[PDB]
Amino acid sequence: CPGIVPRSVWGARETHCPRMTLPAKYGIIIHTAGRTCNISDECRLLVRDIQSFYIDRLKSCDIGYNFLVGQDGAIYEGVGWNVQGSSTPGYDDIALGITFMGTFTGIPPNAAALEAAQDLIQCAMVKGYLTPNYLLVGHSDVARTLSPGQALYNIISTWPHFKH
Amino acid sequence: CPGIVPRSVWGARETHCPRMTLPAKYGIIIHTAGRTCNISDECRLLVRDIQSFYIDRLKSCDIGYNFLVGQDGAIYEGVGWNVQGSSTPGYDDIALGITFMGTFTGIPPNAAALEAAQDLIQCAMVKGYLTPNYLLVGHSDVARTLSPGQALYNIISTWPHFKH
Ligand code: NI
Ligand code: NI
Ligand code: NI
Ligand code: NI
Ligand code: NI
Ligand code: NI
Repeated sequence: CPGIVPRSVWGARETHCPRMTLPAKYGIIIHTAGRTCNISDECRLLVRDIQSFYIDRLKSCDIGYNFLVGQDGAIYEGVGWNVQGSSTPGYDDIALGITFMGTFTGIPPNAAALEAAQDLIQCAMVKGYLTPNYLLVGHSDVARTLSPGQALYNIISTWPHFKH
Repeated sequence: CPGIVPRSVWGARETHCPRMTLPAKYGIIIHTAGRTCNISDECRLLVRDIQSFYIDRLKSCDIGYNFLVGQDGAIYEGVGWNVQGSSTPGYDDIALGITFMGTFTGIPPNAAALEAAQDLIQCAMVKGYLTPNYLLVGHSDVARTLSPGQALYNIISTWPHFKH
């Protein structure tokens, strides 16, 4: 199971949103469709920016993703394990939203990032956070959106438990 | 744990070989460096030749791989979780050799074959056949040889615990 830089480290704003009880029956991969980051400091600011965006512009209760993966190869805690994401209408409370920071329509995240996400996925299943036969899906498979990019979609569609 | 077709199904010849100590330290990705089989009637047969090739020609105790994955999206039991392989001189006593059947230098195995390989690793992880901090490597990293081949290599480098 990978290391996860907590909200207390990247400077997350304190909230209190809908809690989520595990295990999750879904693992949904997302991309921010925004800029990427490839170093700690940079990535921490990017998650902070994304959160503020969710609170301020969209008026969401918090960042809409359970976890984020910077191209530094680090996993950043979004709302985390126990709190509900808000990116996939209908699925949020039964899925773990894992999103890569950046725009991967024409190019996939570097290997470091990909490794960390899967390491995170495998972990979650092993520890029962994801169900034994969890379903893996891209944002675009359940929600109408370009997320997480054809390039990235090409990769996760070869991953384990990828919903057909 | 994905379905694994047992030795009895593809017709392995009986043998009693040196068992391996689990969990293993490495997960080694290999390619038969031979012909690619896309349908089961072809793949099953292929696995049989490999075994005879190993027993008959190489005078080895049994087929040299722990598992074999075909493009038919089938995982086949070589010597299994409990018996030492004989594909990596120097590591056969601490690694689990998993080989895709075929050549993959310019192009990697199809999603079906790829997915299976990882679901198998995840299985080993869940069942404890691999250590919590196991290493995933390409045969070429532990043996002077193209095996497994660039395209395939470029892919496993994005898998959990890839010991790049
Ligand atoms: Ni791990
Ligand atoms: Ni599948
Ligand atoms: Ni599985
Ligand atoms: Ni080999
Ligand atoms: Ni040794
Ligand atoms: Ni790594």
